[PDB]
Amino acid sequence: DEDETTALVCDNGSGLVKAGFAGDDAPRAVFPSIVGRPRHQGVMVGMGQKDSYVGDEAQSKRGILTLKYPIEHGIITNWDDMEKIWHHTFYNELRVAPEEHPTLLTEAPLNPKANREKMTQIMFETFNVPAMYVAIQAVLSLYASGRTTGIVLDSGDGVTHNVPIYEGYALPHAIMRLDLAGRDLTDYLMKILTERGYSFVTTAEREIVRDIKEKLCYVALDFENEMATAASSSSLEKSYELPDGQVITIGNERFRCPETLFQPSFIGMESAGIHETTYNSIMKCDIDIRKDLYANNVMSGGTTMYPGIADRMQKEITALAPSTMKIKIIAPPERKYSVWIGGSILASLSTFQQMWITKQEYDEAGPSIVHR
Amino acid sequence: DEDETTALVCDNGSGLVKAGFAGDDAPRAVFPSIVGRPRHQGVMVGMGQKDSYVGDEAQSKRGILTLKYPIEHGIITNWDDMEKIWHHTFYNELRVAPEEHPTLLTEAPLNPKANREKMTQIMFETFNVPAMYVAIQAVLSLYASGRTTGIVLDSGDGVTHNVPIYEGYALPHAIMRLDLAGRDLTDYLMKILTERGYSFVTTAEREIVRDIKEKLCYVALDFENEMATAASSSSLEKSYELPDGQVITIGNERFRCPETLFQPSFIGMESAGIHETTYNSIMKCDIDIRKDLYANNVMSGGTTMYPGIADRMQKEITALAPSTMKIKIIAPPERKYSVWIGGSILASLSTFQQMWITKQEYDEAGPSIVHR
Amino acid sequence: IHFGATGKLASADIETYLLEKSRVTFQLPAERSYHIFYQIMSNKKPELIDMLLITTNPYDYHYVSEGEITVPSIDDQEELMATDSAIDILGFSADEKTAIYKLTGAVMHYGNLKFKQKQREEQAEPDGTEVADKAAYLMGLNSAELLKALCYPRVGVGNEAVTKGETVSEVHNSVGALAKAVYEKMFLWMVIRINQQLDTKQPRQYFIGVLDIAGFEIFDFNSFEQLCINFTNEKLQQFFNHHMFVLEQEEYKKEGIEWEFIDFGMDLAACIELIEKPMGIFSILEEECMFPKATDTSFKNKLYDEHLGKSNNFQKPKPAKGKAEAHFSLVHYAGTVDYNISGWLEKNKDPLNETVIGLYQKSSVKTLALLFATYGGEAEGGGGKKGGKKKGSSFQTVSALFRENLNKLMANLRSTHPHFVRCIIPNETKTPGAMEHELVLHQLRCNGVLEGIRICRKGFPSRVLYADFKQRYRVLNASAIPEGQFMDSKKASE
Repeated sequence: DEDETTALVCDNGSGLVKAGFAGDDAPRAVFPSIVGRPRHQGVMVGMGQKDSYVGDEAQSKRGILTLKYPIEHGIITNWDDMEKIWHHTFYNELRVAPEEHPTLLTEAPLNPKANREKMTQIMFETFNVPAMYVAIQAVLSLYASGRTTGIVLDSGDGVTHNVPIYEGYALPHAIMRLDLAGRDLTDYLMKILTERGYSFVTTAEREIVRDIKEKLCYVALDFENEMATAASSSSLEKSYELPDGQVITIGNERFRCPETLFQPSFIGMESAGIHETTYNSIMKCDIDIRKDLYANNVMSGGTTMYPGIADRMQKEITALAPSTMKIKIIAPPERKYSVWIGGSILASLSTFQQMWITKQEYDEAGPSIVHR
Repeated sequence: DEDETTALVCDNGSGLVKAGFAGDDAPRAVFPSIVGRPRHQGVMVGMGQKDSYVGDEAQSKRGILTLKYPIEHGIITNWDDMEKIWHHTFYNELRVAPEEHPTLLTEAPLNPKANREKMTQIMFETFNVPAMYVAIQAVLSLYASGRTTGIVLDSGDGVTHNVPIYEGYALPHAIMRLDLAGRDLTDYLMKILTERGYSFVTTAEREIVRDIKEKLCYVALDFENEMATAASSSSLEKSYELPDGQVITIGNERFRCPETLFQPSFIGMESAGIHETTYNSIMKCDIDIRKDLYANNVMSGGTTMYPGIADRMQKEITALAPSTMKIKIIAPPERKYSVWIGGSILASLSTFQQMWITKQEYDEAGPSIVHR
Repeated sequence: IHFGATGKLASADIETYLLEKSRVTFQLPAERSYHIFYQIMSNKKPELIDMLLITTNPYDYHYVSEGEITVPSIDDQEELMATDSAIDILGFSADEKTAIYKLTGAVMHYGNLKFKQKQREEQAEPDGTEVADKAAYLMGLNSAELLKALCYPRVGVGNEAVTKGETVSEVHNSVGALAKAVYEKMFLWMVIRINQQLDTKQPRQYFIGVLDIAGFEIFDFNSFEQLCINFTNEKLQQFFNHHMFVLEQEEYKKEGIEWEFIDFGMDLAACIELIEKPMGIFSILEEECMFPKATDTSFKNKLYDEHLGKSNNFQKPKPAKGKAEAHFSLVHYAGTVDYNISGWLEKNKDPLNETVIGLYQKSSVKTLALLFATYGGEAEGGGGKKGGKKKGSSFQTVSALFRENLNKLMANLRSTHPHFVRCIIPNETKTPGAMEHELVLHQLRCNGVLEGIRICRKGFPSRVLYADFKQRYRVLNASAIPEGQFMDSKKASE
């Protein structure tokens, strides 16, 4: 129990932090990855002067603060502001003292060696956690779907990745990163919806375009004769009621937004798209392992939640793969937390105890120890 | 029964080990003659750190290990790695304890005296077998075809040999060795098939060229007007479906690969070929024994299995031999295990008991005893 | 047993370890299941039979008549009351006392639950609502809802809840899993409830712990359960070896002898670390349990790659003798144990159909509802596919507790003055005044008896306790030895 209860799992994202206790089924804490700094001197009624704001209080009060994102494209870019988000996570969100909890953290696919050593330096030397561990994100997603070999298409708020994993070892030279994700996708909907003849003028109009994207957006299979369908004008249309009455209608654009993930050309991107990239990762891997990867395309991440994403991907890679092959696109329902759940499982596991980096290992080996 | 059941027969090859119990009709165990050594530190899920891998686990996991072949051209070149393959054979493959089983082993044609003494030293002193015996391979092949005088063309994975045998004694000065066999032959097909406009790019493409060679390759008689036939383009062609759909076609090259065994010039070899070598062995033997050898060309080995090998050889040596002679090319169906079967017969035999080298003979005479 | 300040009784405290869940569902040919079942069907309290909706013939309940049904030396009828009456004294509510019964019959019924293959489908479909009905009612459930959950287990892979279909073989097995699960829990509860009554307000100054557990037993077949027990014992042993080392050393200090020696426990630390330490067996065992697609085989390899050749107490089996297969041997103080790893992964996961548990969780039968609470409160933690059950308080290991409990125990054992008792079994044949040799010999090694003799003999074999020394030998210089023994229990012998 000492640490059975006690292991923490913190998944640091570009848009959201997911956090909680190893053992739980889902994150106890989910909140924006921002750190707000007040543009002016003054106070809220009853509070003192605050130097900084994190998560939702930074989002809610955004009009008087300069908002900053510590993680650009999955990589920690500002370490002063990240130690601020961690502090908030332990002390306010989970309300635990960190110096008696083992902490499993996550990093990104080709996270620079030096960063994995730096967050270890900050975990052990400024938070004084007993022990910690850094798992790679795609690797926890795979594992949370039971398996050990497969290829994960991972897509969240600032990055998309393909991480081919074989008997647990993520394959460095076959990993692909595509910098277009849910953030890019909300801003494109924004324009095709103002372009539908609308105005997201106040900040209460801006924010909810993102809630339109999440609730009403679709990834149609045969996106071709779906536009064609749009035109005959079926009961395909969908009206959403705004903060007030102002019933906005979205028929068609509803799927023009996730067609951006297959066609980056919709947004002036010259890069290849999700399905081709799944494939290219795969023809960059060893030959003998390619049947395995093809029958185990595990999807994880908030942006892979658009319904019919899996069917489109299913047919997208069948028709690029040699017919002798078995294609299989696994997309679980909890996928917006796969990464986290894979960490919860792993860290609560009976056999993981012997991989925890302890302060004994650290004080004796330097940050190098956990770096592997 | 004590040892009627109990005699083991282990045939050590350059590519495969064949093993089992004297008495059986075919080898209980057949597996690659490799010993893999992991290039990196780490584990498979649920297993411990393994220092070494042998047979199929070394082949399957080849991407993280450095593979090594203990037997180069039929001769044991690394004794540390061979004791590893034997260990695997007894304990894992046949799952027997060796210290209560007599073991018949095989060696190659002009196997150095010192080796036959060394594997005896390792059989008796590190495996503690009750008794053992080393038979020469061509000699077991002949005997498994009933006879005692004949000439064996023996061809496997790393060596080809001609071993003229007279009333059981293999004739040292007439034996010929040609270092081009099935291994060389798979790599040549490889090139004439990439040269047909193809790519065996991943390791799942590499391995199966060998399964193409085995299933679809032929030795045509009149290889001359078979190329000519290829050109008129008959229904001589043959398409194989790869691990996936990718239907590859092989019409012609199908026989250009075993024509390498008669023409070593196809592969930059200046040595003579199989049929000439059969013959030269024969005009190196005593005169009075040459009618016997000619009517008893026994074939054994995986690479002599190409259909129509016997007809080509039949006509190849008739037309080099004096017309007063009777030619006769025996090629049995089980020939990929002739050697082994000859050992199974011999070692289960009623009269062989008095040739077993026992630990009594050894502890008293030194390795010299079995060396003969 | 919590004694008071005066020295008079004040409280008690029970704790249970490793219950034979399998009996509930199985039984060897010469054996039988728990008594209760046979007690109840005895018919001393006929209402019970009708109340539970069963018969008096055990052959109607597969789960409980696979072995034997009657034992001559036992009067199921008498016990039933004993039992009954005990419940009461124990302060249980009639209702609870009703739950217990009703709940104990449901379990019988489950084993009667039958299923059949849906046509043209490989799915399981209920083969009748005869029994389900009873099981359902007895548990405060709904027949249907129950049979669905059972047949069409509605899971939650990803961030949702995915309805999964099961096979006939899968159901029969899941049922059995609940049957066992339920029984267990209940048993645990009863204990707690007991403990609850056994709780008084009066002050407590000290206690006397009485530990009853099994000893290191070696079988040709050693599975998971064996490891757990052996491990317990190898610990207990070290516990002694030390106490003795401590103890011994006092004498040589009291007397003034000059003898130096290392803790006798130390000899065993090797084996213990290998099991309980981080990269040790249990861990590798409990980690792999987190891998959604791991195999016993998988686990096995992980075990080796990491301990084989690198660890001395670790060894690859000797497959032949009286043993049944190969996986790994360990070198315990008592000897070498050949362990078979097959089922471990599972056994260790305690897989239970959560849909059903759901139903329990909202039963009309409070008690049943209760027993499940702790499962219902950790689900938060393992919301999506993959991951860690512990996040919400759910067990991650079959072994994760065992250890926790075994620690809480060995700790309680320390703040204690250990007093040892070794029970022996003369002859398998049940004959007074007789003894098979090798049979007793065995016990002696695994007992600790032979190890205590060893440690004694290191040396100075025979060691006399002072009073035991006075009495028997005073007579030798009668005047001067008696005076010595009487004048100072120790100084005397001197």
